[PDB]
Amino acid sequence: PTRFSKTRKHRGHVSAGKGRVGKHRKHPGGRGMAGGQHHHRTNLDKYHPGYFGKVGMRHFHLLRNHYWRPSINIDKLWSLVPSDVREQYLSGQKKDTAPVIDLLSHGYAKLLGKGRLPEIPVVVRARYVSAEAERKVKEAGGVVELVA
Amino acid sequence: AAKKHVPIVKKRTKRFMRHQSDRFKCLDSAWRKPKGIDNRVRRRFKGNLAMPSIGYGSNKKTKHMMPSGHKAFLVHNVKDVELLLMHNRTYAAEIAHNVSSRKRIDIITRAKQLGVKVTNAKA
Amino acid sequence: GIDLRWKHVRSSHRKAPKSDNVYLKLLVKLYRFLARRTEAPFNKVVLRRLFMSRINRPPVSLSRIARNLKNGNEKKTVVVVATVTDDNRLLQVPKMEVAALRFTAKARARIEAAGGRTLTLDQLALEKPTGANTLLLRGPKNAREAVKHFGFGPHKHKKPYVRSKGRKFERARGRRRSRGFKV
Amino acid sequence: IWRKWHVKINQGQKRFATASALAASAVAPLLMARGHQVSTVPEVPLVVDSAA
Amino acid sequence: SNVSADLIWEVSRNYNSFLVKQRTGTFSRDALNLTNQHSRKHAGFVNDKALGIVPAEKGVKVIAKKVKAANKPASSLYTVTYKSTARKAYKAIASQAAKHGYRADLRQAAVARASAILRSQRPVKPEPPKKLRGAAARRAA
RNA sequence: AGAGACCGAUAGCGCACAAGUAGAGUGAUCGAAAGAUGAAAAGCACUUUGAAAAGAGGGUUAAAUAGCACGUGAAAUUGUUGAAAGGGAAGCGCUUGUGACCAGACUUGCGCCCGGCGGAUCAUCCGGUGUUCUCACCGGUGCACUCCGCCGGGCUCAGGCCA
RNA sequence: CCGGGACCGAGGACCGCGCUCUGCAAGGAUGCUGGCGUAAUGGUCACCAGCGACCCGUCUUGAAACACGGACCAAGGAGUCAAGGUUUUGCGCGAGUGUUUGGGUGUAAAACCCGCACGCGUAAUGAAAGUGAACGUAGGUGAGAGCUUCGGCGCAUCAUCGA
RNA sequence: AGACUAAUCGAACCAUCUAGUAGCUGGUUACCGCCGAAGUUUCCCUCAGGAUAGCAGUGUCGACCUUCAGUUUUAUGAGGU
RNA sequence: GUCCCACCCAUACCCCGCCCUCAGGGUAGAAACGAUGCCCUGAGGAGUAGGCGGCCGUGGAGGUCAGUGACGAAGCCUAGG
Ligand SMILES: [Mg+2]
Ligand SMILES: [Mg+2]
Ligand SMILES: [Mg+2]
Ligand SMILES: [Mg+2]
Ligand SMILES: [Mg+2]
Ligand SMILES: [Mg+2]
Ligand SMILES: [Mg+2]
Ligand SMILES: [Mg+2]
Ligand SMILES: [Mg+2]
Ligand SMILES: [Mg+2]
Ligand SMILES: [Mg+2]
Ligand SMILES: [Mg+2]
Ligand SMILES: [Mg+2]
Ligand SMILES: [Mg+2]
Ligand SMILES: [Mg+2]
Ligand SMILES: [Mg+2]
Ligand SMILES: [Mg+2]
Ligand SMILES: [Mg+2]
Ligand SMILES: [Mg+2]
Ligand SMILES: [Mg+2]
Ligand SMILES: [Mg+2]
Ligand SMILES: [Mg+2]
Ligand SMILES: [Mg+2]
Ligand SMILES: [Mg+2]
Ligand SMILES: [Mg+2]
Ligand SMILES: [Mg+2]
Ligand SMILES: [Mg+2]
Ligand SMILES: [Mg+2]
Ligand SMILES: [Mg+2]
Ligand SMILES: [Mg+2]
Ligand SMILES: [Mg+2]
Ligand SMILES: [Mg+2]
Ligand SMILES: [Mg+2]
Ligand SMILES: [Mg+2]
Ligand SMILES: [Mg+2]
Ligand SMILES: [Mg+2]
Ligand SMILES: [Mg+2]
Ligand SMILES: [Mg+2]
Ligand SMILES: [Mg+2]
Ligand SMILES: [Mg+2]
Ligand SMILES: [Mg+2]
Ligand SMILES: [Mg+2]
Ligand SMILES: [Mg+2]
Ligand SMILES: [Mg+2]
Ligand SMILES: [Mg+2]
Ligand SMILES: [Mg+2]
Ligand SMILES: [Mg+2]
Ligand SMILES: [Mg+2]
Ligand SMILES: [Mg+2]
Ligand SMILES: [Mg+2]
Ligand SMILES: [Mg+2]
Ligand SMILES: [Mg+2]
Repeated sequence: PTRFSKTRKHRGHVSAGKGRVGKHRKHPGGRGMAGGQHHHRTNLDKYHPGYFGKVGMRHFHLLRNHYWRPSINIDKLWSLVPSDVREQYLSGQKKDTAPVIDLLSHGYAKLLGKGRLPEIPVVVRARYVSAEAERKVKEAGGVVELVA
Repeated sequence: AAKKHVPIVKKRTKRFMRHQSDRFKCLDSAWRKPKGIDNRVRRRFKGNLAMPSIGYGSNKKTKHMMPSGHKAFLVHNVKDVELLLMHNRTYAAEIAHNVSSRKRIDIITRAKQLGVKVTNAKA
Repeated sequence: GIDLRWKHVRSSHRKAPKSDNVYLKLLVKLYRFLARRTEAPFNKVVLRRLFMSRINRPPVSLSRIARNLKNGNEKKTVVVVATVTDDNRLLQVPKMEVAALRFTAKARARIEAAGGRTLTLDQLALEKPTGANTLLLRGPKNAREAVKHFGFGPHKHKKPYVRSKGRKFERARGRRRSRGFKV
Repeated sequence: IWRKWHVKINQGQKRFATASALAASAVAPLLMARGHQVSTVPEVPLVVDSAA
Repeated sequence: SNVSADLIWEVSRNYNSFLVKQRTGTFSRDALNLTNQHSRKHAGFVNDKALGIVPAEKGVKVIAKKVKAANKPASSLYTVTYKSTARKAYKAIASQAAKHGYRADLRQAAVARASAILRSQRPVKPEPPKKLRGAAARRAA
């Protein structure tokens, strides 16, 4: 809102807070990113190291769908189970059944191994799996199976 | 009669006239702070107009108090003047300028009943 | 003249909440009275934290509470002047009594399902007016995306302001020796 | 014309505000302080039989 | 509960329909407000226990809030008219305000309001004729 | 065709009006200013002075200082009247003085004795309601060494300005 | 230890230090008296008088400047809006969050309701292929508010050695 | 003769692009309160301009920790005016 | 030229009153409070460029004041407050 702005407070004061010596001219220093390798080099080097130059190779017609593989950690693996069934498993009212989790159905392609796992068998169907995640599932007593 | 109060001191009665408003008709006499770089009034040269300051502020006990010791309360009707029922020794009713003559008479009668001073009763 | 370096120096701490929450105002009145009329430093700390902005009151998770409940703190009442959130990574919530400014729905539900207890700060003032047997907890103040950008400069390993991440965004000339110099 | 005429409000905040206003509607002092003539109203959450 | 006198004061402290603010002071035209001042002490419409005094045809009429009927405004006021004697009205109002702990802090204000109303109900004396000082010479001709 | 947290005659389209008009330019083109009497013209009959324009009376109207130079009618600038100052500027600040003109304050209010007048509650008790459940109200009683009000006298207290 | 003079009287039941202790000059002025009760005090305006007082704005090291703009007055007249970004306030929900592209509905541009996808966040790193986060009660040391059964438990955060 | 081409000529007039750009000149509209500078560092076709650091304000937060200091004393180094 | 005495006055110093700012305290088994209030105490006050805070004023919108008004709204003038 205009009534909360500082221009209202600058009414009656010549130069509107822009100074008398420097006068708020049009574009001192240039427009946009002018002088990146010149008078603005000090800023462009203090911040944004690496602004200029090329690194790496090109990929013509990159289709982002080729690289779709969202990952989930084993610490949040059990959060994919519905809360009531998850509580039943964690408290131990099954111990004769195992949950089969479809990471692709939940929207994930790779299983990573960040967290810990409770000592409960569980079958995990994933496109990809990390070595640590696989090891941790096996030690918990389950198995991971590749499904594409 | 108003409540007992300390004597009213104003610290100043003049109006703080705007600089050069006495010489230029385009300038209203209402105070304006001079922002000029060379302004003698702003720089506080001897023998010049004084600028208003918080040091001129009136005593907190007697602020907003007319010489009789009452504070003005603007009233537009009898119900407005009845708000001063418990304040006839501290507040005086001032009838609004746009009040008709009959309503003014009614307000004056009610204020007389309540013992409330009216600043502009005569008409 | 008096020759002073400093004059009219204002206090640099908050004296009241900038919030207009009526219930927060009532809570502040209650804890103002408590801090004035009690010797407990707990009440003064709580009163000062009631003034704080949201970034000065980072959330505390159930897992963070569980970490501090260990080593002889299981029977203490947890006091957090902030929001208490849930943690999926914590599968078993220990039994706990927590008084907080507010709880998320999942955190409150899990605390109650684990046999615990949830309190407001006025309830805490009622049961423990001096903060006896309390464990006062704060969330991670610096765990914030904006803080990662603070103090950016050469050889400081802070996060730059970039529109995207990739090989073409701030990774050449100033970041590797193959492009002149590194930082 | 491309001034921002409309304001996007979170639906959760809209529902809180509505619930808070409904709760305030059940407080007799608030009705009088908002200027309603409720001195003759029999009960503040005034409920009339739907048969009427 | 979510509602209390303190909560109502919190939500009605800065503005309400009874407020009359101007330079030199802010008053309240609330019917349950002795002294007509704006404050938690006297904002009777927010408090569970409150008193109000209005002029009657010959005495005063006193209304008090009934705590059990806070949600039933049509039966929320205990009303009594005192038209016998000023001193008896003062005694009854002071008892009403202080004997049973029903707003003992309003005892002085209620007695003063009753006194002011009864004083206003007296016949007014005619004003003395206004003398002239500078207009005297010009109007004597 | 319907609307607006828009503008309100220097604004809003250049144009609220005989406006893309009047006018300028060889031409392409350029391109204004300009709304409001009153409810109703009832838009001033008639007399008089004047060559006339008009004036003075008179009339209409709620109103003519609303009279087609028309609602209101600011400032710059001007005329008359009244007051004042002025030996090569004036204005202005602090402070008195003179002259002119004024706003307030006051002219009472509290109590206590002694008389007069009027009234009917003044305590207490009984009943009925209300309510904060002990505090009141309404009826009945009271019935004059009570209570209330108004006059007259005396006394007390306070209350304006300068000392 | 005695005089002579000036300016001032803030506060408003008691409370305290005390003294020369029926009281007091001890945590801030009372007592007595007079004149007037009105333009008398007081305010405003005009003028004379004493002292003081360069023309504003601006650029500038420096302006009263022989620096520029300003004859006067009225009205108009200059840090806005949009997108994107950032930090800090206030809110809601919170490992999630965002109804309003759209659909349903309506007292019809409002309000109300719905969900698939999607964006951001939840995982980084490398040019890339790719790989992808617990030895420890999610570690040890020094601090550290606050609690403590008084033995230590140790938030945030900082420094440090590790994983 | 750079003369003339409708009072216009070292490139006419009209409309539009166009509110062209300007590190340059001018201006930039109520009051009070508190704090309060710089003309210096480095880089720039930089020298009437920028960025950068410094000086300044505001908002906080932390145990405001028993520390901090344009100062003296004591002990102990350096210097080449 | 040197020495001595008394005296004159700055917005400086000292004492007092008041304004504001800043700081430190008190105030609920509430007879209670524009608790954003009130009460007590101490210190301080220059300011261009500039920053921040609080307030005054204008056109329009929602709510409210059972607001004002042809028995006179708005506007305008005013050596009247
Ligand atoms: Mg300035
Ligand atoms: Mg300028
Ligand atoms: Mg320069
Ligand atoms: Mg500049
Ligand atoms: Mg004044
Ligand atoms: Mg200068
Ligand atoms: Mg000083
Ligand atoms: Mg280095
Ligand atoms: Mg090479
Ligand atoms: Mg190369
Ligand atoms: Mg026009
Ligand atoms: Mg015109
Ligand atoms: Mg035009
Ligand atoms: Mg032509
Ligand atoms: Mg006209
Ligand atoms: Mg006539
Ligand atoms: Mg007229
Ligand atoms: Mg007229
Ligand atoms: Mg006219
Ligand atoms: Mg004129
Ligand atoms: Mg002169
Ligand atoms: Mg004089
Ligand atoms: Mg009876
Ligand atoms: Mg005089
Ligand atoms: Mg003079
Ligand atoms: Mg001179
Ligand atoms: Mg020069
Ligand atoms: Mg100058
Ligand atoms: Mg010269
Ligand atoms: Mg120059
Ligand atoms: Mg020039
Ligand atoms: Mg000129
Ligand atoms: Mg205009
Ligand atoms: Mg203007
Ligand atoms: Mg933005
Ligand atoms: Mg999502
Ligand atoms: Mg990758
Ligand atoms: Mg400690
Ligand atoms: Mg030649
Ligand atoms: Mg031509
Ligand atoms: Mg020619
Ligand atoms: Mg040509
Ligand atoms: Mg052209
Ligand atoms: Mg300063
Ligand atoms: Mg170069
Ligand atoms: Mg220059
Ligand atoms: Mg040498
Ligand atoms: Mg040398
Ligand atoms: Mg001072
Ligand atoms: Mg200052
Ligand atoms: Mg507008
Ligand atoms: Mg009028």
